Amino acid sequence: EVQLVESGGGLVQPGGSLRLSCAASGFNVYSSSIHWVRQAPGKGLEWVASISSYYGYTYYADSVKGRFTISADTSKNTAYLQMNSLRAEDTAVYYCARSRQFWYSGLDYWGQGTLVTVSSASTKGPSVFPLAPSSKSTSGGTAALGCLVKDYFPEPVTVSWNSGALTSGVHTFPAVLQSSGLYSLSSVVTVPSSSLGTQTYICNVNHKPSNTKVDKKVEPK
Amino acid sequence: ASDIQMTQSPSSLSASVGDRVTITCRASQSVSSAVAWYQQKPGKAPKLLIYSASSLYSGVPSRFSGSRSGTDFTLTISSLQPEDFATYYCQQYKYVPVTFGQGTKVEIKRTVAAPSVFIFPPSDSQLKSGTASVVCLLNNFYPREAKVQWKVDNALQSGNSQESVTEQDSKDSTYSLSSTLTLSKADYEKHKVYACEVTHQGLSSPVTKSFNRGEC
Amino acid sequence: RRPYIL
Amino acid sequence: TRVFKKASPNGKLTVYLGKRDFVDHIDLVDPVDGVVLVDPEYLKERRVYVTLTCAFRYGREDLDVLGLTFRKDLFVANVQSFPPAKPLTRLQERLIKKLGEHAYPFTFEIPPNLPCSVTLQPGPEDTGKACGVDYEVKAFCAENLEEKIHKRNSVRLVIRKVQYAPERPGPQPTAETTRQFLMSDKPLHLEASLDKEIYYHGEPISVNVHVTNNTNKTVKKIKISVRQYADICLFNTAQYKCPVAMEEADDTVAPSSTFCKVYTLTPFLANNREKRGLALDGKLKHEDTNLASSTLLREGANREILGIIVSYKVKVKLVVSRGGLLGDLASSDVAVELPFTLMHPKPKEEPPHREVP
Amino acid sequence: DVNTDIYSKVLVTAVYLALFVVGTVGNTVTAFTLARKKSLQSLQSTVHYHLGSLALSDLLTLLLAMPVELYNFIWVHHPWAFGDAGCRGYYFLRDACTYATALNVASLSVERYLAICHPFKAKTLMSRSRTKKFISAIWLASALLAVPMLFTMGEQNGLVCTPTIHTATVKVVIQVNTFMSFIFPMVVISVLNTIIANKLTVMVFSMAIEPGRVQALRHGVRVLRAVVIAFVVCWLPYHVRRLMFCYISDEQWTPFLYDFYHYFYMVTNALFYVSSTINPILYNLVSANFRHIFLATLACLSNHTLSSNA
Ligand SMILES: COc1ccccc1C1CCN(c2nc(C3(F)CC3)nc3ccc(N(C)CCO)cc23)CC1
Repeated sequence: EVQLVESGGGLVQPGGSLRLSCAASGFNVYSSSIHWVRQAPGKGLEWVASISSYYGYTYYADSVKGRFTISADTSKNTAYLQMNSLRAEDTAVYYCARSRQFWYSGLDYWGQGTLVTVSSASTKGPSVFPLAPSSKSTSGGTAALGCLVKDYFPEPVTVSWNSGALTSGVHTFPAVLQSSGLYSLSSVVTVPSSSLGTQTYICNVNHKPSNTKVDKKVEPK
Repeated sequence: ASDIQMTQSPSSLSASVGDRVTITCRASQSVSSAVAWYQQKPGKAPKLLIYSASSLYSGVPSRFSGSRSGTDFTLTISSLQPEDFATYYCQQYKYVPVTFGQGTKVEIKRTVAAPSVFIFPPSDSQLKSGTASVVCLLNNFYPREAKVQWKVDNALQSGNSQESVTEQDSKDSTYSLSSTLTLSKADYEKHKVYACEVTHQGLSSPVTKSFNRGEC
Repeated sequence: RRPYIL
Repeated sequence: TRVFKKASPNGKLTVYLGKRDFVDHIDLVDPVDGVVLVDPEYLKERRVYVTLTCAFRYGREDLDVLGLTFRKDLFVANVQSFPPAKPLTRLQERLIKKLGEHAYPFTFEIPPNLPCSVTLQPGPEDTGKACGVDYEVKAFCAENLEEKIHKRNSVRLVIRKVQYAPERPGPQPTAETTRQFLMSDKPLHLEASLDKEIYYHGEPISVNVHVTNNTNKTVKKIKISVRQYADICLFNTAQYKCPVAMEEADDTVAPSSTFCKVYTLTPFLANNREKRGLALDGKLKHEDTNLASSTLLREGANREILGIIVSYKVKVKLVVSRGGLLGDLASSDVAVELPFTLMHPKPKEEPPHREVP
Repeated sequence: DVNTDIYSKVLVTAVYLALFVVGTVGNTVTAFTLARKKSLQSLQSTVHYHLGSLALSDLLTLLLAMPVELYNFIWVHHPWAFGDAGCRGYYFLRDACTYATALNVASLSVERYLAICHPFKAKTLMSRSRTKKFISAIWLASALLAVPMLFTMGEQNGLVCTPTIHTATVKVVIQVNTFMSFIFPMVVISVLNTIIANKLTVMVFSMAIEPGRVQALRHGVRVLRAVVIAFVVCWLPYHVRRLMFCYISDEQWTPFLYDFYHYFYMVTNALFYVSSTINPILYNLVSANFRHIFLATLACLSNHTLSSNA
């Protein structure tokens, strides 16, 4: 079994420090090179640092040389990366990849990835404000209902309508990062107008990462 | 080699099951055959498809093939399966500042369907909180144009609008757009006319949904 | 004889 | 379809070789096939000879200046190609078709029992070309072979003769010694082994040491070293040793006790950069190359072949301290050497031209 | 009652100190030089063993003789420090060091002769382990034949250090000492060095001093003869003086031979000490690689190949 296991990614303050670890398995550090590649949320792949460890080489990106430092520990078969002076543009999902040392490239093995978030804002629980269904303006056959979730820093909440009892093609748009640094997502659902006056439309928002649960009910006006 | 740009020609590509598609990448400078190709499902680690610009990585199905002509490179998918919806990256590894391609999203196409538009006013509790959030919802549109506007008080608001598009559905294979507008405490009361115009390419003429204060 | 030294 | 073209300093001559690494299967070496493109108008009824050369480069410590290396030919082959006087190959046919009639093919057979491209690691104070065995393809325009070869109308291209790991695994290395320390009390038994015979570059070498002491003496330390043997025959047959890896362990074995442990050491170039004269693999120009691969030789071998022959052994040493009649300053070391093969496996593409800053 | 000028004694002491420091520094840097470093072992040239053994012998001679000899004989002579046991052990150590030096030079000559004159007969009758055993055996023989110095020496009564044995016994001991220290080493040093010199002269070779590197010998004849005609100038006066200690009349019936013998001692010990210094100088003047490494250690103080498609 050949696999790479990453650890050490998480939220830190701007200007802080981080230490990601890539616990290799199934291969040796002298017969393979270890590289660090990051992907900003919704962006392309980017190579950051690499270590040869057979020739004793360490390479860094043009925007990474003065801050980062990659190292290999042969005893535990592990590579590290010391990230320092972190700025806003350092937010990404960092992967560690393996390449054959002798006459091969193209990263054939990758780690799962660890998201490194670098923002001054702190953890905060969400707030829910229901969206009033418009019974006149809307022209669709099935009336649409939903509620709004905003102002929470940790990973996106899980809003379940009627504790998952509503199966009407609900959609949870991906959370969006605002200027203030707090995420916001929306959940919408189209329900036929026949059950508007009888079926209860309730949402439950769970944010166990920030330990907050707010429940609100939506009703047509 | 100060820096090498691996410019992929198509940013987004729409295809169907069993179709043949090609992704072309151009290097800013000759990289020899030191080019690899990667497949990245959304939210997962990239997978090496082909290396040496022609050589197939072991285990990758034979429908994938790569070929070099000059400073340009090509990845070929012949009779693409539904399990080929991903983003494809080209990497040159001839120089230490290893550079990837911008990526190419390969999506499954189908017949166009009419989008559905809705308008949701901000809550009264939100208004009492000093904030406003005017939102409109686009549902089930294929072409992916969207690009909604607001025209608040016959003035085309721009800049502060925020939008989010969901991923292509597994059973519907369509996109839903949610657009949000943020206004100050006194801005919502200042303007009593709101709308959400849709400039979608999937229908004949632009459609504008309007709203006003005091309207259910 | 004067062996004071060797 | 990828071939290498190198034009002359002026531009009239041009050599076309498909490969630049030619695998030495112990029975036969891959032919050095190529194509030379000439320009009759410039040549004016001259000849285009193509020379394959195996040259041992060496230095002098007597000279006041530094870096002034020399060369010592040990294989020279000549071929006239413009007036052609063993058919062509498919690659040669393709090059001729794509270049017309003014392309004239050449081929070379490298006889077996010739040295492979080995480079001796230069010191940090050196400032010239490295020493070792280097091959070269040279095509030039000259009316006579003995005439002076003006560099303006000649093309020098370096090629590498290489070997790859044998597919068939060999017998497991194993050695054992018994030593008696002028007392005949009991035998001190040492047994060491490696997991396999053929190791690839960068892989760990697992040494399974097994000491069975029955004497009245204490094994103070156990040292495991990986040593590289280089038989250089530049002017007289010599021999060299260099530890490319070493593990010093303070494991102690008491009298009438047995000790079993598995030591794992990996040879690599990072900790051996300062060892001048270390045998590395052949270099195209000045790139970084691994430690030299083991030199495979025929079962029926002419022996005493020129150039550099590379071998590897693992040495386990028991540092036994004598007791009862000394202050432990004396140490009669019992030891064992285990030979193994350090090569690359058979590839599916060209080794070099992967990564370069 | 020793007649010598104070200025002459001071000058002799200063010269002795300068020669001692020069020889100690040179032999120490030489010893660190033939540490073989890493990957520089030719496994066929064993001159490093003999050269290091000779350097160690000279350095030990200096360290174990000069500080004691100065303060015991030249600077002040009336008292003594270590008693009879120390005064015998010091002479034993001096004898052992001198024997080690002479035998090491002779063994180096023999090894060089075996290598050059009969290379075919050399590798068969030589090896690294055999060379190490020989190097140990030279010191063993030096100690074994130097123990007579321990046996005969003693402290009488003036803290004299003259041997306690009878005149006949002391004369026989000095005779065998001078024999095995000069006559046997020097005949080998002469005949073998002449053989090497004439074999090299007719040849008018190659020395692989490194992997893929070679060197030559600048004065492998002039120095090869100097190593001979310098051991008749450094050993001969000292040994002839220690022979004239006894077995020749009785001090020639009290002539100026007292001051003559004191000046004899000074000059002879100076010439004896010169040999412990000359060797590294001759080592740097024959081998360029050795000179380079010695100085470096002392310092611690054409188009392009393109690509196309077929
Ligand atoms: C103390 O010098 C003596 C005393 C007795 C006999 C020979 C020598 C030689 C020792 C040094 N030298 C060398 N001579 C020869 C010859 F045998 C041809 C005369 N080969 C050498 C080889 C190596 C070497 N080194 C300094 C080692 C490193 O370079 C020195 C010499 C000249 C005198």
